[PDB]
Amino acid sequence: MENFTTNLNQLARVGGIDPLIGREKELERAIQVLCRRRKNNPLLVGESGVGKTAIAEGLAWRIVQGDVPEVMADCTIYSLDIGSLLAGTKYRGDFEKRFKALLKQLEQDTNSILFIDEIHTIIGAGAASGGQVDAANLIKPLLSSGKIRVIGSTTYQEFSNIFEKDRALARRFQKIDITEPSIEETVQIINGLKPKYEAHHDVRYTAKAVRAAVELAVKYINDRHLPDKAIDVIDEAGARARLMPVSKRKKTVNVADIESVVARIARIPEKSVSQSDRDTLKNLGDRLKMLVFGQDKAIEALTEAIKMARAGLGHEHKPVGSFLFAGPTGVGKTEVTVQLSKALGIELLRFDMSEYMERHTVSRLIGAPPGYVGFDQGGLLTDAVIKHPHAVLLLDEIEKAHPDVFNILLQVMDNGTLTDNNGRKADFRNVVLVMTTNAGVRETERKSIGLIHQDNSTDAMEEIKKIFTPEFRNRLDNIIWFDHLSTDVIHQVVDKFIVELQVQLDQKGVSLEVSQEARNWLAEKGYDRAMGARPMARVIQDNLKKPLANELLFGSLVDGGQVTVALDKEKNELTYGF
Amino acid sequence: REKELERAIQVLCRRRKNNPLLVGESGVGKTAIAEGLAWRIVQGDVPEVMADCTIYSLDIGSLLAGTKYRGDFEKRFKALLKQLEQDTNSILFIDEIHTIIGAGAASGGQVDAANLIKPLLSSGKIRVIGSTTYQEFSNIFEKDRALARRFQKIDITEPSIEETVQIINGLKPKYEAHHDVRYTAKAVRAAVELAVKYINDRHLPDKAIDVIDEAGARARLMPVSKRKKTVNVADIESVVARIARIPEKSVSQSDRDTLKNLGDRLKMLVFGQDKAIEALTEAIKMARAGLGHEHKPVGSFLFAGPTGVGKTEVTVQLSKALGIELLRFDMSEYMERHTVSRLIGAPPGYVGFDQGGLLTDAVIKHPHAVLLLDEIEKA
Ligand SMILES: Nc1ncnc2c1ncn2[C@@H]1O[C@H](COP(=O)(O)OP(=O)(O)OP(=O)(O)O)[C@@H](O)[C@H]1O
Ligand SMILES: Nc1ncnc2c1ncn2[C@@H]1O[C@H](COP(=O)(O)OP(=O)(O)O)[C@@H](O)[C@H]1O
Ligand SMILES: Nc1ncnc2c1ncn2[C@@H]1O[C@H](COP(=O)(O)OP(=O)(O)O)[C@@H](O)[C@H]1O
Ligand SMILES: Nc1ncnc2c1ncn2[C@@H]1O[C@H](COP(=O)(O)OP(=O)(O)O)[C@@H](O)[C@H]1O
Repeated sequence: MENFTTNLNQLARVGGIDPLIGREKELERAIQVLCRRRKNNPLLVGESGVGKTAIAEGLAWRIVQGDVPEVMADCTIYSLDIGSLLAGTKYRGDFEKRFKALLKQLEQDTNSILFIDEIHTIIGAGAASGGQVDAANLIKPLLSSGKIRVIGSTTYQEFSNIFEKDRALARRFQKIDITEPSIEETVQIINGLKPKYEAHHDVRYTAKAVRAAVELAVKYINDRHLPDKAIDVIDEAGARARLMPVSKRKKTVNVADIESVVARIARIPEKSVSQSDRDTLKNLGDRLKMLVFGQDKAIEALTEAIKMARAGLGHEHKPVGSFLFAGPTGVGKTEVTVQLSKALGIELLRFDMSEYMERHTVSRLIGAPPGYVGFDQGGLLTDAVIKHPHAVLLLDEIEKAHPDVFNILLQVMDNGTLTDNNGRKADFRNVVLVMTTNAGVRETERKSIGLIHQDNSTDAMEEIKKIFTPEFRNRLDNIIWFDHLSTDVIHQVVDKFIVELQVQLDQKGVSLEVSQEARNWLAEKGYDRAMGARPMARVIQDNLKKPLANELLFGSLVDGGQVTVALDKEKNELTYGF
Repeated sequence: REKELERAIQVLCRRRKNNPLLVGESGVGKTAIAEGLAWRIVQGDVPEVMADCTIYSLDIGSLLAGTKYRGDFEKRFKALLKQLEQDTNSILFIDEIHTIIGAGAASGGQVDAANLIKPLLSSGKIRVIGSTTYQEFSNIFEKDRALARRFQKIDITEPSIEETVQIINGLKPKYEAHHDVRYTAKAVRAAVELAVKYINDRHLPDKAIDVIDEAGARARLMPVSKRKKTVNVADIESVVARIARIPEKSVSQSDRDTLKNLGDRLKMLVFGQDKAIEALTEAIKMARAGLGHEHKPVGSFLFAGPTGVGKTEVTVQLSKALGIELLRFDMSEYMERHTVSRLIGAPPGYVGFDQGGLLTDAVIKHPHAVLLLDEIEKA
């Protein structure tokens, strides 16, 4: 074992092992497990950046320091990796002999403990040099009899793939749950390692830089457990400090240098790491009021709710917001969402719920079960958010979605996340969730009976309460009701449609002047509150696009030029030559 | 579990479909029985039917080790079966019978190991004792008639409280010797009595024992056994709690005062409706007092009131106050008949496959829970 197993206690004596910071209960469990007769081989099971190996080394350090009771103090912890014994590529003549030499020496020294990092290498695996399945089988009897003790190292997902599949370990080993350290501990961990970064990069880190690397990494980097996200910031700040300033050569890394690299590591703007866009948010309501007319309270409800989320009044785990838009048709409930994403400068992820009416929607939104085509997709919903965690997400006409989609949505509204079928998760915290419904368009066309008409409208949102259950409705920030639009709105709608018509005409080299009276008339001609703004697109198409198309194709407008439309005293559209 | 040993024997005594299979789940003691069958033989406590028969445990590890080539796994395995077939009244015990179904110990070894056994079972050359689980049985034996019709299904269940205490006392001296400790009568009963209250997801034979092992081991590791060799119920409480985190603070408090104090604790969180919370307290006491039947619910109460008045909050506080889970369902979502089946886990219209009932699962996972059904007039 002389050139095969690393003595961790010796590295701790040498100084190869950095003192463990915190983790007193994790170490206590490892020793509590090691001191037992059965299930007496601990497994440090976690995720990346938790330090599970650092803890195992940390235990060897405590064994050496004598911070544990003699049962374990002065025992020897050695570590086996995939570098020394896996060199037996000439097979068993090298491998079996070196492998068994360890077992025999370790069997003789019953106060010897091995640490096996990346333990999945052997458990649930066992190849390498073609020696590890039985090498594991040759360790197991000695762990059972108490001749050799073993500390493992794995992750929660690997654990279920390797431990839960082998009863030899179920009776020999015990899981210890390893999670991330505190913020303070992370800073202390950085300070322990800091000099290594300083030495590599020829930089020096301030006290504020190390505190900030941990704090800033938490605020924006969602990739790893605290030690790793903070370290990349320190290592990146260090490196940038020695690369960028060729003409300046600053060595000291301060909070400002952390802010620059965190922004880059975290995939956010160099400004936004500290300074958010206060003004795009202040101006949101007006930019939208200029595009979707008449829905002023709806825009304000949306605008204010977003600002509250952006102002930090809400929960750090939840979506930016969640709204179910409802109202009559042709009122802008989707148009405002589309314009919302543009106004905010945020990519729009759009899912049309009509495409998900079956109970197999999940197989496409989340992903197919393993063994089926499509298991490779992480889910259309989940993948879109993972690649675009900062997004406006639209679920168009949600009342048509199959009810199973609500289990997906209820989870996101409660926890801000959604896992895929491969164990990865979407982060919806920077996603604005808007879903629209036409349950609210149900109304009648029939009037009251009598000489005098009276308003016989039904109660708003009763139809929503009958479609969406309280579980789904109580998780919304709001339900934003859109009203039928008025004739004043129509005049504004006609103006934007005339402009759109002109944009199309500009591409033909044609300038169109529509008189005010022509607009006033069309606005009146096409109005129907029941169908919202739809009809206006239609009346404009019927009265202006028809004549223009005929001229653009066969007549005077074919070459580009100036066309105008006047309203007749007789309410006809009068057109110009060119 | 003497009848289990006898049942395996009655199967070994048959001429066809004469290979007993011990079918269990983790912690029931199915391995212990197989060990017990070998034990009875070594002590001569067997019928002549078995004569002086030797039960051997298939060692897939040893068959694979040092080679990992199909040719060597096979010459050793086939030689094994030949020698086992040759022994008079031979019995092959296969522990982990559900794991050799692949290739013995590993891919690269004998991929046909199950296939080499099938014909001996068919001829009855070696009586074979298997060891599988309830869940694996249908994926190992029912899977292939060459085994389904060669083995008998013997259902192994967990032992009683008293039997586990006897198991602890049987093994206790080993733990006392292993960890330089002694266990009180209360400690051995407590490892059993408390494991069944706080462990929840494992059978008693392993967990009362883990608790004994850990109390001993913990006392050896900490400077306790050096002086305080004795492990009493107090040490057991710390040990079960070590993982469960319950008994060290809640193994016993008062089964009378934690109920009386319910009336007043509810008043600290929910304000007003004092009589409603007292009525619940009274009903709970009557149930605790033993007024009712073993098949009946602890209790059932309809909470009528305005919304937003804490009907839920009282229910939440009852669950917290009583140390139990809260299960919730909204009856307005169970207004239609199909959804009703989803709730029940009725043979038709259930959830998923193993997700069957929503209510059946909720009541199985959390059997001591308080179940809240909202707005039942909409059900
Ligand atoms: N309030 C509005 N102001 C200006 N233009 C509008 C308004 N509503 C709609 N429009 C225009 O009419 C068209 C239809 O709008 P939109 O797609 O948003 O309807 P909707 O809210 O989705 O209702 P539904 O889905 O039931 O049809 C769009 O091209 C849009 O530009
Ligand atoms: N208690 C600790 N003391 C010092 N450093 C720690 C501690 N815990 C974690 N770390 C740091 O976390 C890293 C080790 O964990 P790591 O190897 O990244 O886990 P994983 O293998 O799952 O990715 C090291 O950078 C280590 O310094
Ligand atoms: N009937 C029994 N009598 C005594 N000890 C038992 C009994 N059954 C199980 N045990 C012990 O409880 C632990 C788990 O039993 P085990 O045979 O491994 O079942 P499983 O592997 O299915 O969980 C073991 O330590 C075992 O020795
Ligand atoms: N009796 C009560 N004591 C304290 N808070 C209450 C009480 N009743 C209602 N509330 C509060 O009113 C809100 C709704 O109460 P809750 O029971 O959770 O939902 P529901 O309206 O369905 O009963 C909550 O903020 C709750 O705290």
